[PDB]
Amino acid sequence: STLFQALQAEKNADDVSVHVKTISTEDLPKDGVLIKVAYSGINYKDGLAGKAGGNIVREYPLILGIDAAGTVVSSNDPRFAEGDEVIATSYELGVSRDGGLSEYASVPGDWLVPLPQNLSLKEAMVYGTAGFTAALSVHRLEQNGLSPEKGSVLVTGATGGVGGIAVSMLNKRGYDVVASTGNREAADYLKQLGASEVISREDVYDGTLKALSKQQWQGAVDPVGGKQLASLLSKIQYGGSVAVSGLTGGGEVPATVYPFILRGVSLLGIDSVYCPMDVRAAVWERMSSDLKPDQLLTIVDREVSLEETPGALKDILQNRIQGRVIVKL
Amino acid sequence: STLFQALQAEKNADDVSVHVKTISTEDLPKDGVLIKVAYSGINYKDGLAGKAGGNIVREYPLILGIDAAGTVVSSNDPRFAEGDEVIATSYELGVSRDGGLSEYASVPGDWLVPLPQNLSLKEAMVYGTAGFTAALSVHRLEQNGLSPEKGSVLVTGATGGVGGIAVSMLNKRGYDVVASTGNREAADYLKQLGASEVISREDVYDGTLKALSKQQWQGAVDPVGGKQLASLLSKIQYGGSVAVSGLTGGGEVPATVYPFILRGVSLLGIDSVYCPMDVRAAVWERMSSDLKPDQLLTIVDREVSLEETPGALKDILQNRIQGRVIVKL
Amino acid sequence: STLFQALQAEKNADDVSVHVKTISTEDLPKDGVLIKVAYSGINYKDGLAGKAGGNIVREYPLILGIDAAGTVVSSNDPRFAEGDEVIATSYELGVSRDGGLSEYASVPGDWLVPLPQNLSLKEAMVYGTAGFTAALSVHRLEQNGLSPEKGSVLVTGATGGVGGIAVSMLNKRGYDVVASTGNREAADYLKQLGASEVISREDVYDGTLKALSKQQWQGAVDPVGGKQLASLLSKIQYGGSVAVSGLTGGGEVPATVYPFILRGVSLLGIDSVYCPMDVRAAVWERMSSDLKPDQLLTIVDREVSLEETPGALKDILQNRIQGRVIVKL
Amino acid sequence: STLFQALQAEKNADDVSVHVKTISTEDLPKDGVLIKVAYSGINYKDGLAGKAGGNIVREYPLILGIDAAGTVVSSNDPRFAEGDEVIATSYELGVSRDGGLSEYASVPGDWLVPLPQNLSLKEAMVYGTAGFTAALSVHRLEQNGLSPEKGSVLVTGATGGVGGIAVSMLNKRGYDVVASTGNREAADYLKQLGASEVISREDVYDGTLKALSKQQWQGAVDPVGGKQLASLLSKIQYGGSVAVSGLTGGGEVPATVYPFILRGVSLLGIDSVYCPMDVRAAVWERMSSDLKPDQLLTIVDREVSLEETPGALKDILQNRIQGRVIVKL
Amino acid sequence: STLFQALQAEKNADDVSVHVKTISTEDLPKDGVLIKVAYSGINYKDGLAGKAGGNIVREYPLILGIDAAGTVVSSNDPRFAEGDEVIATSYELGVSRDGGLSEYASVPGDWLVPLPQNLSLKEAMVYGTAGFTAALSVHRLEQNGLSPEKGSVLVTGATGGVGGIAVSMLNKRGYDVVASTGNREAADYLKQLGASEVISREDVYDGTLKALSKQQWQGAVDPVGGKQLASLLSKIQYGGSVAVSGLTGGGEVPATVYPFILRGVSLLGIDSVYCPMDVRAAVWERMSSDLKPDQLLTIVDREVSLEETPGALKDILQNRIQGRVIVKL
Amino acid sequence: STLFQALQAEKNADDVSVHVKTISTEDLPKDGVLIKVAYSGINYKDGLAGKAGGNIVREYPLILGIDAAGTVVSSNDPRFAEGDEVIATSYELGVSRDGGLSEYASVPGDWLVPLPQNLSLKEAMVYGTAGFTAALSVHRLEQNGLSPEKGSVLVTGATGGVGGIAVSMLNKRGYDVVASTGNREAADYLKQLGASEVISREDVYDGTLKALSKQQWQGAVDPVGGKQLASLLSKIQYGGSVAVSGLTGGGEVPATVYPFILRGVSLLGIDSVYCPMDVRAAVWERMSSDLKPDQLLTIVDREVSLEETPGALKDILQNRIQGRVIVKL
Repeated sequence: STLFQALQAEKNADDVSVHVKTISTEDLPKDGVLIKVAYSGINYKDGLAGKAGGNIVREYPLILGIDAAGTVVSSNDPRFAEGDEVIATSYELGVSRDGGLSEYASVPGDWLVPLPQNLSLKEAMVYGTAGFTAALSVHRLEQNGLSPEKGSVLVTGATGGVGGIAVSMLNKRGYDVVASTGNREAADYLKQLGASEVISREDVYDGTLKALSKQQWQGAVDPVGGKQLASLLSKIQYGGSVAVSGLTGGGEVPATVYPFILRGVSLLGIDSVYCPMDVRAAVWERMSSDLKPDQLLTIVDREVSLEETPGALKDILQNRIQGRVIVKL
Repeated sequence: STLFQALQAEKNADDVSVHVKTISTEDLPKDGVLIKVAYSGINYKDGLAGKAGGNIVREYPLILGIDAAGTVVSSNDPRFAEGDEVIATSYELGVSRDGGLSEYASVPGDWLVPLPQNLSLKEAMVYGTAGFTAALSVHRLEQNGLSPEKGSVLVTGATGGVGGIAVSMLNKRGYDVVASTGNREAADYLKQLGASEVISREDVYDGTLKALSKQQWQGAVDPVGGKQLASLLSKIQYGGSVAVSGLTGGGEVPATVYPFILRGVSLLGIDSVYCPMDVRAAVWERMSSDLKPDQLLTIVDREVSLEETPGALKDILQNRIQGRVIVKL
Repeated sequence: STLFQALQAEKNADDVSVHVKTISTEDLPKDGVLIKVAYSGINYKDGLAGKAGGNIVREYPLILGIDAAGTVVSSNDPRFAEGDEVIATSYELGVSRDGGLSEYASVPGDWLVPLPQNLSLKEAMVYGTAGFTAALSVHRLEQNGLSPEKGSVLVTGATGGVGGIAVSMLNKRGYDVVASTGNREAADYLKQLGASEVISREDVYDGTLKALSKQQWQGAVDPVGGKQLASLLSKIQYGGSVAVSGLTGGGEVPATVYPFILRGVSLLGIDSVYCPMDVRAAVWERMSSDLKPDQLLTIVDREVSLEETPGALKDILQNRIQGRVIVKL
Repeated sequence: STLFQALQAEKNADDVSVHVKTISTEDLPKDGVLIKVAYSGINYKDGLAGKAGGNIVREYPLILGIDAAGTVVSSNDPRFAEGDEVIATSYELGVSRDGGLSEYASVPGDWLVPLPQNLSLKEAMVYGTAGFTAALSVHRLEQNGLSPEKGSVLVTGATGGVGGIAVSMLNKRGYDVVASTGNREAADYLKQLGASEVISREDVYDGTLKALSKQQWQGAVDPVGGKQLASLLSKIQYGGSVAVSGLTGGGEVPATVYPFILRGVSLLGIDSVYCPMDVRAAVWERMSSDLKPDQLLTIVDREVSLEETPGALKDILQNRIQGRVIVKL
Repeated sequence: STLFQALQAEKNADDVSVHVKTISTEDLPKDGVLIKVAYSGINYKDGLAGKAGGNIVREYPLILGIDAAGTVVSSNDPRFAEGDEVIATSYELGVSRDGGLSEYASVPGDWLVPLPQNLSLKEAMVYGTAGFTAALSVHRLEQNGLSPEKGSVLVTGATGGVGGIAVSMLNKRGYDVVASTGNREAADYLKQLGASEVISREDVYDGTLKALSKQQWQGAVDPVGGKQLASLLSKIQYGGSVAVSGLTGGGEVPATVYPFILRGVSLLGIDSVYCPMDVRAAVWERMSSDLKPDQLLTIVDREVSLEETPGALKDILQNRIQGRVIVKL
Repeated sequence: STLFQALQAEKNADDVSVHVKTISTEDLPKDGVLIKVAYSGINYKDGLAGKAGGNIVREYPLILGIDAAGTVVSSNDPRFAEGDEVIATSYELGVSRDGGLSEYASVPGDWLVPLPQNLSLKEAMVYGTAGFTAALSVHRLEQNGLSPEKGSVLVTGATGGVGGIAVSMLNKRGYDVVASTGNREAADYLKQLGASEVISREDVYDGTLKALSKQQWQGAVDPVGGKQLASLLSKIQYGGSVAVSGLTGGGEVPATVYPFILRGVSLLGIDSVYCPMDVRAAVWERMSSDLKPDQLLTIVDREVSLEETPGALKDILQNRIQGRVIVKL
């Protein structure tokens, strides 16, 4: 109907600046459900979406997104009605379509998952994509035989979004959680999240690439998939599983194959971007009861506002945010 | 009690002989159930276990085996009765304990699988470990979302032990089978098994590893790892799964992480050796019903007696066997 | 044989009398199981059964009841032993067979439901038919896609029998319960039962039959019917469901077929009278845990005695009783 | 990016044209996945989409469609690979977005359902919306207690699209199918489809409405609502269910509460337009095995090309077609 | 609403005679559903019911039956309609209430199972109570771990109804059937039913009771109690199960709990009389699908009329009938 | 490697003495997984095992145990890793193999269950065999239709190992526990465990035997068989089940057949010795939550040292110990 404040990235010949422009509903896509967002949208993927050079967004007249949980204002789709609390994440939001780092977002009804009862519009955005990735990781690991009795579970990339919540989700489930960080003195935070043991990054990758190097952990959530991941698989127990979804500290994995063939481990790829609806909705249902931790609000580092986002976008992608940041609109 | 004929390996200095010898029932360990076999087979592990350097057998005074299907003649374990048809496969047997390439075998009841009703002692041996490995592959893949109407499944290293049966198992299930072999003129044999299309090893890997190639197969049974697996993972469709279980064609797998994060594919490790009895019995039941191919006996290369075993162990090390050699006792 | 007090209705010439009189053990129907009732209740059907023009009872030498929950005394049926706590509800009881508004009742074993472990004889009568009808409503709705996250559920005719209990049952389950009533000042009572947001009867039906009104509620428990139902169906959210069970607002429902075709809603009919045993027992199991509210005793209007029910049968069929009147024996 | 043939509608003042025109690939929406469409897209909805006054198409520069089963040519969406057999049905497609009555169509990956392994591109279009609607009808019915033993299910408005296929799959499932039409001499055609008994339109409704009539059918697939549905609802057996989906024979249903409250009958509404992918994929998979009739091809009235279809679009609506007309591209 | 033929038993001169007497529709118990019985069956229980000393019928002038199948003539119960093919079996029928060995039978709707779709009215009475007793035996056995591959299953008294059908049901399911009969030459008949091995009573029990004997059978379907049952238990394999249902020659069973403690076998009791509707309906559906043998008509000894029943009731009890006899009405 | 303490049994001539002797790591069987046992081993089976004419231990190179729970210290078996907490129970342990009443015990990985998360090494040994046998009893009973609403469960031999924990296990699930004791003045002890009613042995078995006695219980845990069980079976409600497990006070059971054939009761055989890994892991998982009582530590009679075990072996057999004895190592 009228105008709103929006976080829009913009290209200047060869350079991207990221501005806070005032946009109307008329400029929003005419093929989606109009929703008052009110909450969040800032992740590591959005940090790359703001910085020039990162391989994410092509057409640049684009409002940054990835993550949105608000209320339906106007819907030309019978599947959704006025007053419906919905979560809009992933797919094309913030990649090729105007996302949720802004007041009001026109997102198709096919990507909208109704807000679970045991979660608020804030609580779902405390998770975000980093929370959904962590939950989908646990969901996929448990399909292959992850259970809290066959051994302790190691979570790399702790302190971060995916790893931090994955520690809390495993702790609520009942797993003995082992947290891995490159930052010391962070032990009195990961233990607060629910980690039984806090180890260094060297405790996972120091001896450098061995074929079969002693069983240590049952499962693994690994948002740090590189040379560390190749050494991680070598330390996994029999019938174990490792969930990837991470580009931190490496892109190439010099994996052997002996942990797979001889010790029956399974490397599982986690994609939050194009996850099917029936899987997506069922995961969000687990994030409300079965995998909803007593912590949740502890992984919150800053309650940032729409004005404080341009500076907070580069805080992630530099290890300045411990946990996750939420936007309020 | 009675004297029997056994195919036994023995290391003289630095050389392994392998000969047919007469052995009494007293020589067999008193631990476990005694089974009059009558029907065994030869795998790639059996050839390596019968030659110096094979890197499987440490203590060599040992009766080769891994794979047996016979009848219980005497049991101190109440779990099994005299007259029960059972399958002795994997765990130890032919590696560190006397196996089934012999008349009579002493194997603990914890490893014995009751012969499925829709399978004979012959048919269960046509499969063997190679059949169980192929079936466990399909079983693990379907746990990760393998479905006939989601794409044509690739079969790497066909005309082999595991690969040949995997073609037949996918065809009976309903999958469009795409078989890969470096051997030309073997396309006729693969189409008999149930391959809809026969491609070369070059079609899977020869343009050298990339990161994310054109989506082609959705899933793959991959008894040949190495650099071929690395290029295979990049060609898998969204939400796919790959089952390795074999390393005959390179050790190191230069994984690229991108198919895991972006395409959500999973690399599953299948170990037929120490696969739990819980899954083992369920897989063998599938090998009698839904995964039981109509061809089945087409996989049989030739019926081989215990005296003709020493020669056939050399044949599998070379490349004189196109199908699967079974040993009649 | 033992003499007991029984609420018996009699039709002299053309008028129903209704009085409590002494009936022997030998007078009760010979076929079936004998149960010392101890706890009964007052339903809207019971008032109709004890009044001329009610259209429920044909032959009029009858003991009223429709509802009973007591202990098995004499049993010729092998399915039930002496000391079994059971619930006698619906079928022919209080309609064409001697009901439960009496000490001792002969009810066949095919209608008896064993008392659930998390329910007492008093608690089972707090529900009665009205509680069972409200539970069977939710049970039928949830089979058709009713979820406590796809929207709010309307409970029309709240304060009554089915309505008041349905409010507390959906609230315990996790639904945001909207309650509709024609009685003001009862809003604080409905919020006490577990209703969030209290509306009038006109908020459901005042615009008078549109065909496709704005989507307002996910589902509906509607013991009202009539023209209100037709206005209700048009206001239902996509893929919703409406449970009937009542005729309070009228018999004719001028449906417009469009909410069924375009919105995909369903109009589910609930009949507590001849509900199958396997469904009946499964519903009572939910009434003991899944649907059992924290309030429960709040619905109880007044606990009445056996020689006081003739007045309670006059108190029912009126806007007097708020909730449920339980009978102590 | 070559030009293609397409059936495009255009208003031009006050008279819809509907004409075969040459449209380029560039004109198709960019957001969707490109599919070279094979086979049909003719339905009753498409006739109204090609007729003035039939309120379905708002913006009239539009390519008519609904139902399209082709092969993926190019995709930016990683969900689908080049060469995937897919079905594009309902949602938008031929109403607001460009449809599938044309060579090459752009449809987003959220609506594309992979072609079932037991179905071909022809067979999927033999079904269409009419096939999916009738299959969703019997799927929704069976969720409410529809079983072969309970009675002889009625299919009103047979001979048509939805009704004709509803008779076939219901017969395949095992039900005793009763079909009713408003025309004689088609009894041979209906008994060929799988109808056990052929009755007239007068047998269902002609003696005018009653509150509760003699129980007859148990279940009903009803693509002909109106006054016929209300009299049909009273002729339903205990615990029965009726599937709507069709508005022919009137859009006003004078239902009378009693079949719902006293017999436990449920009126289920089927919407093929916005059926979720979770159910859609499960229904399409049933249409390949569980609900795939031995006939199936008898429903096909005639096979038409892209040109000659404007006449076929005028043939529908006027009830000239017996079964379903298919296109070939 | 006039007269019919009925097989009735009277106690004139204080001794049972049994004849075929003409009985009106008014004479039947009015508290049930009136059903035109087409097809019945003579069971061993029917033999004692029409004989002095047989403790089944207490107070006489009663129509025998225990088994009935046919269509509903007139229903006072809303759950059933005119023309419903239904099976009346057990509970009080032919015991304390008028049975099914008669044209027209009034039986309450709580004891009526709707005829399974893959069964005709003739095929339903081929089973009768003895077929239900055999099926409930298999159903209870399979709940305790009775599996085709786990060993051979023994069937005692396979000449009769309960035994003969149990042989055919096990064979269709896949079990290795060992038939046990007191009479030879019936071996040819048993092998046609589906028995792989024929054995005399002596091989099962020829005196001498042991606490633990040699393991021979996985399980047992036993319609014969007494000392033979005790001899069977000691011969059952580990985790086995015995299904008891009869009394033919023996009432006391000298158990030793050694097969229960050391072998872990389970002694199951099968009562077809008061089996709950929940299980009863589920068992009858198995008798039409997975347990339905290809033979069926082989177990049929003779097909008699209603006036030929009095002689057929004396044919049973004296071991003359080789299987079951059907009564056409 | 190094020496430890073990409860060794030795038969010098014809006596059997049992001492605490020093045994090295190399003396243990070199085929199992080395586990430093932390807790317990005392059971009624151990008493007869260390006794002349006890008839459990055949040859005497044995160390006592049957029960063990500790941590894996070095493993050649790839299924288990050094640091895994496991329970070694039943099979050949303490009977034909070195048990768990010793520091460091060698046991093959096929018998080891991963310690349930909610159970400590002490808590798992508070249960032991006589506790797993009680849990398997409930698990087998519930498979035959044992539910809290059906009646009040009976427990014979309360005070003992199996019966004592059974009382607390049935009470946790919600069952009405009726416990039977040999000695009086021990009713308060069972009130602490969870028994609502405490009765004598005469209340179960006093007035000899009857074919069909009055129904009372529905289900019974029976670690005391013999003539008591035969009278117990006749006092079970319809569709009931009785779990054995014990030989205390009688081996022969003079049972009839009437409770089985007329009431549908089932005598279920529970063997904890060779219970498959499939069920064993599922039962232990229930013992950590579903069956885990609030008491648990109440059944602990007294802790003991490894040096004081020879005195504790004489403390059992005779009725001195009320509960279970734990050994700290």
